[PDB]
Amino acid sequence: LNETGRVLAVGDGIARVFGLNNIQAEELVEFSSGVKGMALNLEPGQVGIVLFGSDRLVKEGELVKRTGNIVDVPVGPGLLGRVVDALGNPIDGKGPIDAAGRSRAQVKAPGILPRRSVHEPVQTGLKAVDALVPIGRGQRELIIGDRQTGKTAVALDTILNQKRWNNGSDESKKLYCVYVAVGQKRSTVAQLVQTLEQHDAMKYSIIVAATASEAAPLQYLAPFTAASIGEWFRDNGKHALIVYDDLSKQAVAYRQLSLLLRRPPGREAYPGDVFYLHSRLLERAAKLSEKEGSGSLTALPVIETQGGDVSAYIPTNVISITDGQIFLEAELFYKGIRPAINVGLSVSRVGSAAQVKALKQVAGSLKLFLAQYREVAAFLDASTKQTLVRGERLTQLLKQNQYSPLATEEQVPLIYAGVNGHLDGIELSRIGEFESSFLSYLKSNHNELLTEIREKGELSKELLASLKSATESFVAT
Amino acid sequence: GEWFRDNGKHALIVYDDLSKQAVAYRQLSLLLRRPPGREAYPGDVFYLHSRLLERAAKLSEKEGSGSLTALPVIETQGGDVSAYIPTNVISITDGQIFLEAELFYKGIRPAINVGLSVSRVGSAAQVK
Amino acid sequence: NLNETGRVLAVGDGIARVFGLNNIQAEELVEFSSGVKGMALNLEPGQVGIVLFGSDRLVKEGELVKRTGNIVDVPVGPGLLGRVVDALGNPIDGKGPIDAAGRSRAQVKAPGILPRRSVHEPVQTGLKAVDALVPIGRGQRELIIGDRQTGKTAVALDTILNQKRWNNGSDESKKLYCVYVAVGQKRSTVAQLVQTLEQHDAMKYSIIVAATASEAAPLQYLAPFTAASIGEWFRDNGKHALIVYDDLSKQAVAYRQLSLLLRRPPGREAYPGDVFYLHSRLLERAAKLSEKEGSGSLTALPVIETQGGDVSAYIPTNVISITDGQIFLEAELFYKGIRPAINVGLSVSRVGSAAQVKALKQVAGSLKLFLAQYREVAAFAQFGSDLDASTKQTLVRGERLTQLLKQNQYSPLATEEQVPLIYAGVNGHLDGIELSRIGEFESSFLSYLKSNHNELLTEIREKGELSKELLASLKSATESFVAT
Amino acid sequence: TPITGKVTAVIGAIVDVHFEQSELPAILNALEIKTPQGKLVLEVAQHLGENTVRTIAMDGTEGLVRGEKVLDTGGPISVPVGRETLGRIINVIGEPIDERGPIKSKLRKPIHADPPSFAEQSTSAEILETGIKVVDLLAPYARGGKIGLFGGAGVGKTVFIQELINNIAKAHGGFSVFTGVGERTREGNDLYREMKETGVINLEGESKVALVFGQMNEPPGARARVALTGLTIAEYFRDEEGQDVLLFIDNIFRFTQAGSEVSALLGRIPSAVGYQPTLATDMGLLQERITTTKKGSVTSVQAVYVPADDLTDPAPATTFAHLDATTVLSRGISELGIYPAVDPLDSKSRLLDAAVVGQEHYDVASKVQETLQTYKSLQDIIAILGMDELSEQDKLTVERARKIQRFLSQPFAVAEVFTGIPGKLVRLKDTVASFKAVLEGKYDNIPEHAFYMVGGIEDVVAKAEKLAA
Amino acid sequence: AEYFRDEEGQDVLLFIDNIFRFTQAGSEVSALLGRIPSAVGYQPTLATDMGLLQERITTTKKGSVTSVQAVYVPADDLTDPAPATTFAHLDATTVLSRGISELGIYPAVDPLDSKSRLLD
Amino acid sequence: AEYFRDEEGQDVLLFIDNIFRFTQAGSEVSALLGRIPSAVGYQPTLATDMGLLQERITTTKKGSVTSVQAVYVPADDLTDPAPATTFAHLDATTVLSRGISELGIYPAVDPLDSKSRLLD
Amino acid sequence: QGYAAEISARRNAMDNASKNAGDMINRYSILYNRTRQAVITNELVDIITGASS
Ligand SMILES: Nc1ncnc2c1ncn2[C@@H]1O[C@H](COP(=O)(O)OP(=O)(O)OP(=O)(O)O)[C@@H](O)[C@H]1O
Ligand SMILES: Nc1ncnc2c1ncn2[C@@H]1O[C@H](COP(=O)(O)OP(=O)(O)OP(=O)(O)O)[C@@H](O)[C@H]1O
Ligand SMILES: Nc1ncnc2c1ncn2[C@@H]1O[C@H](COP(=O)(O)OP(=O)(O)OP(=O)(O)O)[C@@H](O)[C@H]1O
Ligand SMILES: [Mg+2]
Ligand SMILES: [Mg+2]
Ligand SMILES: [Mg+2]
Repeated sequence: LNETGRVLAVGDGIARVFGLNNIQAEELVEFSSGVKGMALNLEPGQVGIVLFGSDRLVKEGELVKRTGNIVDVPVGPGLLGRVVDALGNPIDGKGPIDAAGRSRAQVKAPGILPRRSVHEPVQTGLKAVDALVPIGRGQRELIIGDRQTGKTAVALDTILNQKRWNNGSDESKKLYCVYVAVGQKRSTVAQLVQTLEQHDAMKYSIIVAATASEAAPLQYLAPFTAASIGEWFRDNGKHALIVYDDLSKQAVAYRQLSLLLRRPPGREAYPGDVFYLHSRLLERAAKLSEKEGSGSLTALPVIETQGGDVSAYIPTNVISITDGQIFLEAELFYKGIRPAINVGLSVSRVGSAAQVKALKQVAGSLKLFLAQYREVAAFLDASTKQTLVRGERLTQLLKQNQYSPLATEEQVPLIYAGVNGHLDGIELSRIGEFESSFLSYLKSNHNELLTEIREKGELSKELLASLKSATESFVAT
Repeated sequence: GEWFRDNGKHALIVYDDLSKQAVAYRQLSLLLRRPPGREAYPGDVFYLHSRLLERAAKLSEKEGSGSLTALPVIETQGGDVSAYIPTNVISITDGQIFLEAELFYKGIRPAINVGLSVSRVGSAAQVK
Repeated sequence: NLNETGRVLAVGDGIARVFGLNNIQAEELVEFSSGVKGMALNLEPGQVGIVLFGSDRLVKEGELVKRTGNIVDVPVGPGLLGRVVDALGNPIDGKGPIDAAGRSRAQVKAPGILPRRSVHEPVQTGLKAVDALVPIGRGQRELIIGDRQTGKTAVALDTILNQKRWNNGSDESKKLYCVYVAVGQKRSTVAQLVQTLEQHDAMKYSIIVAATASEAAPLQYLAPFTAASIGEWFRDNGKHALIVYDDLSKQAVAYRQLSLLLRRPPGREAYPGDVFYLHSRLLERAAKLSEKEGSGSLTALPVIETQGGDVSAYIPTNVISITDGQIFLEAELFYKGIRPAINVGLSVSRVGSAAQVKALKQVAGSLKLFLAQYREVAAFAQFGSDLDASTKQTLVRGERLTQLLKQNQYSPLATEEQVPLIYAGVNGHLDGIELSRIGEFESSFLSYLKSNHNELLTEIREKGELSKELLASLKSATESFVAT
Repeated sequence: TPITGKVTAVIGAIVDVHFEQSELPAILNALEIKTPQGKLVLEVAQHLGENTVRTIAMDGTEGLVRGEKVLDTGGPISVPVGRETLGRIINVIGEPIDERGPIKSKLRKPIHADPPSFAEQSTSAEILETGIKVVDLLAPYARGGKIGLFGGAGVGKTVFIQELINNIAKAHGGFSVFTGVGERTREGNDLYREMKETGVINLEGESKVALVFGQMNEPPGARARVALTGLTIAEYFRDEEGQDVLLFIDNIFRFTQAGSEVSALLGRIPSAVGYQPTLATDMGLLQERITTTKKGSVTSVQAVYVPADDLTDPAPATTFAHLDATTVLSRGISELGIYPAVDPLDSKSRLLDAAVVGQEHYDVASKVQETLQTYKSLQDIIAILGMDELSEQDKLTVERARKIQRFLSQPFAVAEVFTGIPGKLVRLKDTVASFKAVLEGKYDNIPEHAFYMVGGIEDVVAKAEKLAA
Repeated sequence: AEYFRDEEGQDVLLFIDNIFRFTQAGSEVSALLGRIPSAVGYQPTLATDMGLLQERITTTKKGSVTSVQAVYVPADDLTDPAPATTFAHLDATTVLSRGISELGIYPAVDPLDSKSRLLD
Repeated sequence: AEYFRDEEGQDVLLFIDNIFRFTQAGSEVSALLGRIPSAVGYQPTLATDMGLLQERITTTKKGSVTSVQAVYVPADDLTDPAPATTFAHLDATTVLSRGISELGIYPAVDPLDSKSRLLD
Repeated sequence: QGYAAEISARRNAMDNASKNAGDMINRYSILYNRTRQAVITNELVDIITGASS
């Protein structure tokens, strides 16, 4: 029984194995029915396996074979455009995966010295995010909010936006994407995949799925294996994005797994280890230095609150890890502000270095302006009236429609007009109309402006004055 | 009561009160080292009151003709119908005669809280 | 042989299971071969659960253990005055050995029903609010309860500092020796306490017992009982003494740790079932002994911290149930400038006016009623509605009285100085001054009486009661002074 | 010959070893396992009997096999100490992680030690002028004292510590030690960059800050012992080199949290809300070593995380007992846009007494707190009925209280990324004068917004002359 | 009290202070006796221990015992399982109230919550 | 309904009344098996226990099983773990109101509280 | 005229009072449900800790 064992007992997803003298901790084991498990507890005389599948598949007295490898997952370009479950089996129905290698599920996060401060943008194509709470490549940016508030919409629009660069040859500007479905309905993942295939985005993204019926260990394991999948891009000098949708359901699955091991419950019945779960998951997102090849892996972890309770245990623990949060409030999603970004609670601790200088210029101090608008709205005085008109029309200006990501070259003129005051000439209800006309105008009259903004990324006084004069030449009619 | 029910006669059984009986079952369960649950009750306390209370019936004209009415009594703490045993019994029963002490002080005796009291089935039986 | 000695089975987290020691008594003391000492708390059919008075790093499996033959005890005598000692009575101030009149067991039976006497004489604290509204009698137990940083230690320390007016005197029946028990505090806090007691030159008559946070859980547990034993020698020899426990909540925490690491079944909030027994057997040792038993008394002031103001918690509930009187410090009142922050509504002294000095009892009689009326009328007025002038009078006088109780830290006032102030508050002739300048009045009024009316102060002190002549004299003096 | 044994069990971060000989390792000794990726260090936690010893792993336990050899080092985890430690980054085990090569120290000392005795404690009062208005006014810090920054998730603790370093660490003549306990790695990298920019570190010359980091990705045992490693460096500077010392810790709550993580695996009955039974005494053993002594002065700033924003949680609750000055940061105040979000009433300090700061400063601070507490009391009435229902005195007090609340905000230079306001550093005497003036009603007229994010009263006047345009 | 009732034939007054302590004491041993703690930490046997105590006190045909017994109410919460279980055994309830005492009104009996069998 | 879908192709309606009692029965079964309870005393493996039921209700190449499930929410609390885990799966909600029935509206579906994922 | 304006202003004030009181009722209803769940969980953890003896 040095390289093999036999099962003593099975129950509630936990199996006890006699033998397996030479098994490593966290090693993978294969049961006689083909289902697989992780060697979690190495007690004297017995091993505690946790099952990556329905426990019906294992019965007492069956033999268990050692795999000889720590829990691992395939990695490489071949996963691109596929759908895989945890442990990386292809579930899309196409042929077997082609892999550049295999990597352990829980490789340690990179340390201090390898990293650089995050100085490149992830262009989401969403006006509110790109302007007020930007995301830098290698950042970890929480997306937090209540049920049905557009969280997946925000992450998915970010994924969809990259098509304008991913078609090029410039690997330094591309951004590959991994999306990790944990606890989601299988139909929801299928429909999301269909959406990605309709917008032609699938060819540069990977979907990792641990659907709602999957055994708890797979839901626990999915984010780690997906992080391993993204780390290959990180480590070979390419740029990756990883969305976790969502870490709350991973926390619930881990709670299940821990309690069935009868480890004592903690605050809110979560185990005391629950911080370490998300911490060692998320710290793997990083940008490496020029010595390491400048790679990065941008994380967008999703969290589902109850009643906007950002003070809950799991939300606070995640916020303690991520560099900032984008808070979506139901009270604004109802009454029609979408994507309903609450700018009061949203912050980006490494954001202001990521923005392209043009957008930072035109968006100057908007994060303070819209916090002052909050003070005005909470309670006419002509000054407060001026700021109130600006606030209402600016919030209208930030609204955006699903699956219509603006390029930054087109975002810049809009925020320019809104901030420098021309939109006082247009009644608010027509602002959306305004945009659809204005941009078309700029796309057919003096495209020079968009070309300069696209290539240079910063506005000289010549560009600044040109944009003033052209926006005046529009707003007059 | 079931003897009368089964032999074609009508009977009415008053359980006074089921919360104290639940406490007794809690004593037995904890001293038998059975797994606890919410408020240290065994999980089976819904099954306990359900198995009791579903015995009240109006049998069809084929199976004799009798009936067994039941009037279980429950003591709330501070009006907390949200409590566990009150929740279970409120779920199992067909309705609710509710009594509020504030009315009892006002001289409104026997203090039926008309608003919260409901009878789903009884309105079909009321005398014309 | 395994009768007088034992062999360590397993050790960790400060607990050592030992084999043998067949003859050892429960709660007995033992010495490990490595020199660390321990206390036996679990006797089981083949194991002894010994808890270590030190770091377990110096104990090793298979080590030998020697029975001491002594249940835990501490030195007692007059030589401990002016010293700092750890839980087991060893000096830690470093000022040399300690002289002892004897030794006493850590835990002892409280005095019974027969030997006791009525709570008969005052503990003058020097705080206007406490001495006027909620007096403490010698032999009483007074829980001081409130949240973090609310002045609890300040109140107890003022009570200690005030005794210098008598402890320097000749009459030992008037003195009061102070024992202070620091449990779970950082050492530098104790260092500042001793520095304060030396700056005021107070600790000629004080004993400091310290079990600081780093010291193992058994010592933090054991400290209050040993300090009680240290005070009981004063009690039994006819000398009045007062113990401050700062604070018993951390002792309860220490016992929770200790019992859990012995793997005894937990109770509510993971405290062991005995957690009520722990404080009750501690606090019943305070007593005023009858004339047959030497008339000495031991008073207790147990401090308690309520998390988030939750007076309903388990340990607060137990200590409230045990002690005779309760003093509640409210965080909110502290910021309003009502400092000390005594919540006079919740606070009560169950010994009552029998313990108060009779002059202060005479003048303070209606103060409590004034404040009780104020608590209603001010709450009504807070809603913004107006009311008849009678409610306005109650409001005004209550506002002045509440402003009158505020007091500077480390400045205790003798009853000869409290009496004029409370007289002016209750009788009137102190309700006309502007609220902001009452502090100017209170400071000046005494400074006036100490020169222009010295005889009245002398009589208020020495005869302790106010005749009609003295009440008329103070009426005249108040009317005369306030007109200025 | 070396004392060697074999692994018998592995569960999470806990590894049990069994020795054929009777020469068992002492508790807290370090053991080595030659895992191919670099030797793993175990720390003995308990003796289980049957010559079995239970240990905490300082690194990932993956790849361990039952029956692997283990060797006793013969002492506790020993870390380098000395002037050579400055300008370097070291791991919990004491190994360099800045890749600049071995630390050439003449001495190496254990991380576990006894706190200094009562005869060695020294007490003195001296305010450390931080340059931050709310701290310098309502909860002054003290040289040689222990300072705590309580706060929830994402409420400004780290920016606060960075501002304190930016102001104090360059002016202070003694050495500094930063001990990142469970902080995010990017924060440590940014700190290293900033300190190289501000000249506090120089690889081609002298340096006067030492760095110890065990980041939140580390397994729980390392996040436990890294704080003690930093304390060891600070102690060596304090006692042997005789220097004044600064000791920054972010975040010390993690030390308690790590304990709970291992506690269940150690075989203990859990305490309230799942914390380890030893929480109070373990925290005490860690925390009492940070003190000042007659040999030298240590000034320590400790960020304290607050789970679920609950200040009553056993860890913060037991942490309050160990600090001279504490400044609670509130999410509620931050959400109002007030930064640094210090709660002006919940913060407290031992130094705020008339004997220390003089009567004027104490009186001004007392009046400020009176006003803010009055404002807090009226919140229900103001919310429900609106401000028009207030009595005239109370309405004036509410206006003044709102102006005071916004006046206490301050733009830190470290926060320029977010404020768009170049940072301002405000002197103590100027702060007292500015608030004294406002309490006297001298600036009733100018609006509420004029006081927001401005340093000193005259800056308020200038911002008023800006808003009047 | 029982011996006076059943042999001496006299009427008896039996005063008890404080019967909460009887419940509370039973809790403290309960943990050490190896019982699982009940709701909010009371012993499982709370109801039947209360009964085995209380139901001995009664006016048999042989004599009369009149019992006045004090009940401590933790945190003033009348719904706490100990007072709540004690109510079932009482003919008259003299509920004293925090509020009435705070008004300066003694003996602080709640005129509404206090009730008696004989008010008929 | 699974047989109808997979072997005859009809679109089938699987009505369930009441799903909360499914969750509650799962909780009781969990407790009797000796499992440590989750938050507010519900079972562990609540999410996956629900998922094994709900995931099977879906469309395929042949047909679909649609499910109309009656939901009871305790204490009117939409945040309780059972209602939350149930809402996580729902595609639409239909809210009937006593007040709307009093207005003579019939079948008394509240048109504004009722909401659908597919109103798109 | 003053009387008419005063009664109209009273209607306005009480309407705003009811609105804000409703908002606070919402907030404290959410807080109450949250606290109830927390109380149940924490009261159950003690029982689980005891049973694991
Ligand atoms: N910008 C937008 N404009 C219009 N509709 C939008 C927008 N963003 C999201 N929606 C709609 O909002 C609804 C919820 O969106 P989405 O599925 O992204 O939410 P979610 O927070 O991820 O949900 P869940 O909690 O169910 O996972 C969908 O109808 C989506 O179409
Ligand atoms: N009457 C008073 N006037 C002014 N300041 C006071 C007064 N009483 C206490 N303080 C101050 O209040 C703060 C807290 O006082 P104290 O040390 O007595 O509190 P404590 O409740 O015992 O604290 P802890 O919980 O830290 O042990 C200290 O600054 C003390 O100087
Ligand atoms: N002076 C300031 N002005 C403006 N914003 C500030 C200021 N100080 C802090 N902040 C805001 O505080 C937010 C969080 O700061 P910080 O990273 O220090 O938080 P923290 O409480 O230490 O959080 P964590 O637990 O995640 O480490 C930053 O986004 C920054 O916007
Ligand atoms: Mg979604
Ligand atoms: Mg104190
Ligand atoms: Mg921080």
